[PDB]
Amino acid sequence: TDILIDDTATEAVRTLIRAFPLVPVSQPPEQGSYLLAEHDTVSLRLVGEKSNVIVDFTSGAAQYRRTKGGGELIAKAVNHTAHPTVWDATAGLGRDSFVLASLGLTVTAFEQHPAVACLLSDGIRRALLNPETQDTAARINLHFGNAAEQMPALVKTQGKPDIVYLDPMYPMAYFHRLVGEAQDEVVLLHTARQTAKKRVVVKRPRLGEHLAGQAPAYQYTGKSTRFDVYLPYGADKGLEHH
Amino acid sequence: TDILIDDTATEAVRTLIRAFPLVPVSQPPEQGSYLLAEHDTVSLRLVGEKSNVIVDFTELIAKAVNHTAHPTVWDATAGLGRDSFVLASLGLTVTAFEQHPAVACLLSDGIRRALLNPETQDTAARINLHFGNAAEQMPALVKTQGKPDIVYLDPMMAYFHRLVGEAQDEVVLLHTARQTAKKRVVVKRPRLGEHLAGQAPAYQYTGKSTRFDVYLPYGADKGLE
Repeated sequence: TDILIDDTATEAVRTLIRAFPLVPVSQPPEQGSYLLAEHDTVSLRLVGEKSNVIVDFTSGAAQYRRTKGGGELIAKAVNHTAHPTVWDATAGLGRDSFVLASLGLTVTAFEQHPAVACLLSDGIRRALLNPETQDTAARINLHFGNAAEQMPALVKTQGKPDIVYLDPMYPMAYFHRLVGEAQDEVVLLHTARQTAKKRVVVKRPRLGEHLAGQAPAYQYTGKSTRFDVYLPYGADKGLEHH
Repeated sequence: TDILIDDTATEAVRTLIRAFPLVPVSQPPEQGSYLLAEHDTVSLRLVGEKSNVIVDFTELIAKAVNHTAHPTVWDATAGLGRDSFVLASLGLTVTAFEQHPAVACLLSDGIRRALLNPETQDTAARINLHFGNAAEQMPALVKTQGKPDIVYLDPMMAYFHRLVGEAQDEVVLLHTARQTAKKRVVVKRPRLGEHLAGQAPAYQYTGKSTRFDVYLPYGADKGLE
């Protein structure tokens, strides 16, 4: 991942990007995307295109309170009034991580892609500067790495989270199912079910297929969005309740 | 990737697998795939199914790589090694790159077994496997044994997907290949498939239901070929 560091880039930005395996370039590449560190923001650009992508949680809470269709059921899916800790295994741009943290939950947001993790990190950094989003941003802990591969070690380190939240961005044929995304889904769900203390929550399109082709214990259905909930391995549905 | 090592696994197999970041397991996983090392073979399995995937090696592309010039070829997307073997069959020395641990392990074992087989020994000896991401390993290999004559490629929120997804990986792959090859970068594509990384090639070879877009190294004058 290339990163163009403009002369106006603040010291905060310069220090932040230094923690990511990026490749500083003196000019934009001839093709494709690259990161741009200008002023006090890190953004992602596409050569030849004006529109960019930036993580900005300023209107996050507002956008959430106004969303309909089922996405607003995320709070009930993780049982937010129980004050659970949550590991967001597919953080990406952090939309859901910020929403969860805004409910008062302590979130560990996993993101394995260098560019995306950097974008998210800067978004959290800027969120801490705004008095209206400071408290929430402080409850978001970025974990730069692959969740399936690193959750087991983190469990031994700081204990199991109450909730593991998943929202994959996907919703020779036989061979591809064995080594491709299908297999990755199997491993992610399995690892999440060995990790969560209370539930593994998976966001899905209304008619979306079940993650790893596995049926959940119960679901929270909206019009166009739903949440599949799996109980941790060895949990007795008789004791558990929702 | 999990690997179940049966007690019958030969030392040749036990040695081969040590080159990959595989997770040894005492029993198959609850669900999904895993590698099985039994007797003198490494195979891929799916829990619940009786079948198994194994690499067993027992003219359009020839022109695309201009085999007549007997060029060295680097297969940046080796996979199960089908095209690596074909290229090697033409008498060319091939260096195959594969980044997936399971796929790489399977290919490595197929090459190893092919060497033990008379009718494939000659061809298999011309295939060298390199584990890792091509975009990353090729530059490092260049500084070692030098540039190859040809780099062979055969891969396979919207805006966001294009910037960090497969679209970007394509750009990186082609760019690196064009900086590695000394003569040509050959890309396999379906009959009327779209251009890789959305870039136009210098020329191409259209076959029955397949096509090969050919790019030239950076700073190359097409008029000289």
